[PDB]
Amino acid sequence: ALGKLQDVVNHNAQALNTLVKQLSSKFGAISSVLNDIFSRLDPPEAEVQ
Amino acid sequence: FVIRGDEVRQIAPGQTGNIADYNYKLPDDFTGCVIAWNSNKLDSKVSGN
Repeated sequence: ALGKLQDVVNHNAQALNTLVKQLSSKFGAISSVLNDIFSRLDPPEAEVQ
Repeated sequence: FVIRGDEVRQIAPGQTGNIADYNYKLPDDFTGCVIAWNSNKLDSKVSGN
């Protein structure tokens, strides 16, 4: 009965969960942790990943 | 300067070490050209170490 008031809540909760999910996901890089990049590469070539 | 050895690659934007740390250090930009060449024809003075 109350199903169109949960679709908006579920779509917003999904959008918020998907946005956080894309944080632990690197894009053609070493890892998805910023602290694991500066201390694992040289400063000059650090700002290419 | 008269730095010798494999530390020539250390003389560059970043890439720290033993030579490019406590003797001389280029910025993280270094807008220019690094010119190096062999000098084992005039610096062969062991006396003037």
